[PDB]
Amino acid sequence: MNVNEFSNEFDVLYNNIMSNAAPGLNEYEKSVLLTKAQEEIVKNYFEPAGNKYGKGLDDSPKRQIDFSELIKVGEGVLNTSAPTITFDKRAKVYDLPADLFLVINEAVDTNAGTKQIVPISYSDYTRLMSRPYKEPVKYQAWRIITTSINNISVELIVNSNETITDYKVRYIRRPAPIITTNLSSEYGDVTINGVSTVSECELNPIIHSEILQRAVELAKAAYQGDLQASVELGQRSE
Amino acid sequence: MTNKEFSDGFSTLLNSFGITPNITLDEYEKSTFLTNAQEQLIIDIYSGRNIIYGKSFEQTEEIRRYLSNLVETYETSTKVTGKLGLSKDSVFFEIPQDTWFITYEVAFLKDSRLGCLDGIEASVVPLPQDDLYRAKDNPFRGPSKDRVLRLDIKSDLAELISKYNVDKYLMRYISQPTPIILVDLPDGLSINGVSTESECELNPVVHRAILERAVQLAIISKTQLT
Repeated sequence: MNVNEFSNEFDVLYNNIMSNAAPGLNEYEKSVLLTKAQEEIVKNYFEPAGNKYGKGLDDSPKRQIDFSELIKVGEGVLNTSAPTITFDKRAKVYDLPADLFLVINEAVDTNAGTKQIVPISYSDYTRLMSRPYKEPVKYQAWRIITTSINNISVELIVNSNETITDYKVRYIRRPAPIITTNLSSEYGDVTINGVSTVSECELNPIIHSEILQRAVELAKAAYQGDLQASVELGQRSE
Repeated sequence: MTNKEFSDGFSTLLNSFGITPNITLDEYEKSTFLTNAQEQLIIDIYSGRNIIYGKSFEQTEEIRRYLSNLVETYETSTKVTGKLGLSKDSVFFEIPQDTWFITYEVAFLKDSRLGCLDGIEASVVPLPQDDLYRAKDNPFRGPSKDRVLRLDIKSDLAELISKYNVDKYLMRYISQPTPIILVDLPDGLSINGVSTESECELNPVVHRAILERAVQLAIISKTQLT
């Protein structure tokens, strides 16, 4: 469903049927609420605990098809452009894509074959570097986030005498905003995430109704305006 | 089996990264447990203490085919000069320093006194120290033209007590096996002083028994406190 249909059905669900009808929302307000609902729905559905079903990214066909249109595969760029201070002497720094929302799978192709990257925690880092070996298992590599500016920088730790040829990253693309109308104005150009032009929902139509319902709920919570509504409907921001 | 096959079979037998509870090892841990299993197995085989086999060093064809690749022969004519022995006619010879157990040990003699028998090969008899005093004068078990007494002493030495001069000393021992190292280990690490990859030098017949014992040692290591 296109942006016109979002706005029309938003009006229908918000104030065209309600008894003591409230003031209609401006298109900037509707676009804001739709974008917020979009991010909220994505974050609810990625985490099993964030939604009532207890199901995460890949725990049912619906959850697969939800993010099917948001999955992207790219490559990390070796960060030898400038010098830097790595926490680990034997770690190669790589830069992830700018439009990165969540990492779900990583892999590195070395001279010794492909190796799955395991994102090790800081407590797991401390535990693993206390052992005599201090290297990953056969078919894996280790990863820790390093000094990041304007985009995520990543430290890859592979076994000794191994060189990395490429670093593929299956991530979830950052959702584009939903903007109903050209927000250009003579009084000042307003933007949702830096874009004022019309922007369609770049996700599957399976969750367009879901985003609309969340937008309506947020609109009515803002209308109520008490601390209670904001606190209870902020629990789902996550 | 090769090092790659060793690691892959180790993972398969341990059910690494399966759905059921399991154990995952680093290649260093795999190397450590494979080496421990190797050396335990060959020592138990040599001593005949393995209940599965229950046979000694060369007691059957199976054990021959297992430990055939550790049997090393050695020759030496040099004698260590400054040492204190238990008899005047005591000569000392160095050991190759990689020996595990001496299995054949013979000594050639060069002396004028045993005329026309010169260059006689002589059986080195390992003799305990209890028997030494009462074996020095023994004409049936003591030193003679066809028999030499060897006593082990410090610094990897062999004190050969003979009535005649000893010219050459021949050995056939079991050697240190090369460790089973599946990866070039980082700096500092080593197994038996070896840092690079090291393939098992025994026959493939015993490689799978070594793998089974290494797997059992791994489960014991992870499941000795639970």
